[PDB]
Amino acid sequence: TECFFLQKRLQLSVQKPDQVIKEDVSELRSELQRKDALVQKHLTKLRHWQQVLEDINVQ
Amino acid sequence: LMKLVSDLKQFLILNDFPSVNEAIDQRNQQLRALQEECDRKLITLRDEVSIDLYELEEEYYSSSS
Repeated sequence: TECFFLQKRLQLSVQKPDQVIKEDVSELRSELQRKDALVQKHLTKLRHWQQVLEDINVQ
Repeated sequence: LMKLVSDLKQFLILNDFPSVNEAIDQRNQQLRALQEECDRKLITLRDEVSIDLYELEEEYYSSSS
């Protein structure tokens, strides 16, 4: 079944690369969204830790 | 004379020869607690930073086009 799916993939790529281009664009968009979300989470955690250090360094 | 004698007595008993050296121990305990809290905070910060760094590496190294 896997080989049948891969043969279908070959025939589709040689018959219609626009679908492959659209899929690549969608994957790139999803990767960009995931990277932005991870960066936002890291920034939130870093700001929380910065406030924690500023409140704890009162000595 | 009484005022000067009291002043000299307070002078000699304040820091000249006061057998009470426990103030140094109290300062030791205070500073040690402070530096222990600082070390614990730094350790928690580095642990969180390492977790985030690994989660970020997993997405950076495995994505290129």
